[PDB]
Amino acid sequence: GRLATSPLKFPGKLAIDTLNNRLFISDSNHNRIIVTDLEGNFIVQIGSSGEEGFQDGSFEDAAFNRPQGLAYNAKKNLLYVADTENHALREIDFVNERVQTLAGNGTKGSDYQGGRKGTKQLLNSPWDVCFEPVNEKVYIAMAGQHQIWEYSVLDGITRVFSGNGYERNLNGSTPQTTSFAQPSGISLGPDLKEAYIADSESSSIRALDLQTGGSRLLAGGDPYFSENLFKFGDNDGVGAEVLLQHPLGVLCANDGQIYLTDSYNHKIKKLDPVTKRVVTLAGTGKAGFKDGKVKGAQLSEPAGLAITENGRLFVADTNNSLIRYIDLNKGEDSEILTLELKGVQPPTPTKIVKVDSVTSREGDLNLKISLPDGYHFSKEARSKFVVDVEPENAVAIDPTEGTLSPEGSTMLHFIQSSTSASVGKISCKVYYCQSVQFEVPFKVESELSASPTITFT
Ligand code: NA
Repeated sequence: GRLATSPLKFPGKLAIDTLNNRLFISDSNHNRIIVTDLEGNFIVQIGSSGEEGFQDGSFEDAAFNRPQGLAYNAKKNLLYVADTENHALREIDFVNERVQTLAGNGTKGSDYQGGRKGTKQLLNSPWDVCFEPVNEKVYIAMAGQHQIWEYSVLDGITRVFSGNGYERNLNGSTPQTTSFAQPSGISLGPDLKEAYIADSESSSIRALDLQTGGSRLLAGGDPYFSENLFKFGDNDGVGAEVLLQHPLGVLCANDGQIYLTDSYNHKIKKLDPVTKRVVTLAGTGKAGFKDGKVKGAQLSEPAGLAITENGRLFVADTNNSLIRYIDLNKGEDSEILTLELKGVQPPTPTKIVKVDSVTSREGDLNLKISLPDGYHFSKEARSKFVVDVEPENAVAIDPTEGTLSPEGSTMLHFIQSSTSASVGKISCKVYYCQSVQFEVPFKVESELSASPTITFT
């Protein structure tokens, strides 16, 4: 059946180019973007090896790491990518067939304000993107920090747009009097005045004001206890009668109506943002795979949506690893069907290790390199390391070079020289019977000593 033959693995998100009839698939756990026509015929992929990585360049060289949201720039023929586990915003240029990084730098940030340019601005688990084509802004659902961010296409400034960073369903009128709760989907309204948000961990749909940074609650969740993350269930109705569970995807159609994936209830739902009425569109609520009449069909953790001008709604049916679609024009005779992918192959494939940032002024790095079963480190070729700090002298790292222990381990003492951020690079030549570079971000946020573990197998 369709499940056994799918070349996808947990596709999370979709975008569409309705002018040139292209579907963009975030094949998330294959670390690649697939481009097909609207009938599922393969056109091109970016990330054909399927390997996790963080690499700019040609379509042959580029690498992603569990990417999620996509947004298409019709004016420039570019695809924006929320490259979640690289904490980066990427750009796929179809004119020149190149990938480049717009913002973020591969390391998870803890910057709740931003305002830096391009790759000097760190991000935190960006999950979804949408492109506002008049003011040329990419809005980012920054799931890791419970915020919405704004990337300025014309100058690269990347900044917080809304949300104080606390996880709650709080709908104030200014960016610092709003909060989100794992926002994982974002879609612009027809007038480009609001963005609709899938606020996954409050189990609600919200509307963000693109002029003020304030937000309002449309349906789902607890309108009276902002801290309540347990107001979930599966109930159609109006406003506060509505229960959802962990919606990951949201889409605003040209007529202003909202489609959403009520992900943990295995349903597609329709929200009228004017009346706040939510009705089930497709799915019984039981996890599964069944095509046909929409009310009797089954999905499994659907998470992304895209729509054609003619009313064909595509769904990334994530846990089934399938793309499905519904023709909305059919009304109550609507059916959900599976996009049969054609010509889409499964993936056919110095190591870099991004390390979690070190937050203590002083401490020790516990470096351990593991081997597979059967292998052991060489004897007449001890594995040696060398240490460099990206701004020289920014961190004093006491053994700047040496040999690894018989277990492939070593301990390095460090102290940061100031209050600014830096990067330490530990380059290792390991002989077993490879070349691995650990990239360690450093920034001072505590005066207590830390002792992180740095690992590679
Ligand atoms: Na999507």
